[PDB]
Amino acid sequence: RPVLRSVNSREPSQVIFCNRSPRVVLPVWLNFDGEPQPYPTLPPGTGRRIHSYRGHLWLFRDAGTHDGLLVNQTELFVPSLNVDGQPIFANITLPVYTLKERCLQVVRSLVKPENYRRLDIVRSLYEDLEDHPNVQKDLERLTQERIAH
Amino acid sequence: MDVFLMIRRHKTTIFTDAKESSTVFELKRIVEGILKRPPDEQRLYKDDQLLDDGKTLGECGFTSQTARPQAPATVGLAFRADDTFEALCIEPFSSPPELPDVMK
Amino acid sequence: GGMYVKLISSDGHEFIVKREHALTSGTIKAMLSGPGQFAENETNEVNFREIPSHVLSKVCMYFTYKVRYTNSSTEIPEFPIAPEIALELLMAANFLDC
Amino acid sequence: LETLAPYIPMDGEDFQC
Repeated sequence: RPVLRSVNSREPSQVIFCNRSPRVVLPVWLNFDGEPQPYPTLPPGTGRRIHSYRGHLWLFRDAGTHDGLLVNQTELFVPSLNVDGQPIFANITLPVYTLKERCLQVVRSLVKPENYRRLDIVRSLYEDLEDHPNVQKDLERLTQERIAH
Repeated sequence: MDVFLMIRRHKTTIFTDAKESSTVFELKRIVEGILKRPPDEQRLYKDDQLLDDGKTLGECGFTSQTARPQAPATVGLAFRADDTFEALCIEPFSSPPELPDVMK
Repeated sequence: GGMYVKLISSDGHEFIVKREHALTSGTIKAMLSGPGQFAENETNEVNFREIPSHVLSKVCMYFTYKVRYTNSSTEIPEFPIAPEIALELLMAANFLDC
Repeated sequence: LETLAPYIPMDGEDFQC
């Protein structure tokens, strides 16, 4: 029903997740109803073979903070059929975050949420700190972006 | 590779980049274009070491590892007033505050 | 390179940075007199009354990083932020729209 | 038909990439 969901192609596709980021990476599979399911995490510099399927949908996040990451320099990864038995590479990297978002990342990592409002900063930043990264907001944005085109 | 620099004199800081394979003299030419002083009125420094016009920046230790966009290397700059070079002087940036307790 | 602009911190440090890199900041872009705004009457200097030099220097490093690594296929390093500057840097980034 | 979800092979091991 949702635009962004895995399709039950039942066509096997071998994939290699390669973490070329400095974060611990959480692979997230969008199931057939478009709901996120987590898979075991990947340390920096590590690669791992996965048995996935043509037309399944993946995204990749910081396992601890849920910051969004890039896969093959984009947001969503979709396996195709292997050619020559060669696995398909999903190379995970850091996006160029805005300076604001990167600062929010660092502050969030050092301040408990119940203490955001104890910080002596401009008031509008409180909501900014509290609007944590998360898969559902990104999927909304990507869905509208897929409609547009 | 490109190397990323801060050229610092007194309370002036130039952000710029150059090739590892370019020379100290070529960097003085960049400074000349920005601050309108010719190379012969400039001395460049890595820490307290005066840099020779003929050396490449790579040889002098400005590399992809030490001179990164997000963490550029510092080059000191001293000008010649009249017939005499000033001593190298770089004013420090301001002091960061203590972390609030809720960030500790 | 080519055209440079001057950004002055609250404690009077002057940062001379490439115009193209300074345009990373929406606020600085809005305060400079480029081609659309008034190219004849150039505005090439911006003063920041409430951002100190230990913060504005890091902002300029972010400009360099952003221009170098945007739309790059090469592997991207983290932009590092010392804990003791993060709050002020957050405020500056918010004010500078970058 | 039955649904088939992604799975990690039992003989897979991690490597440096």
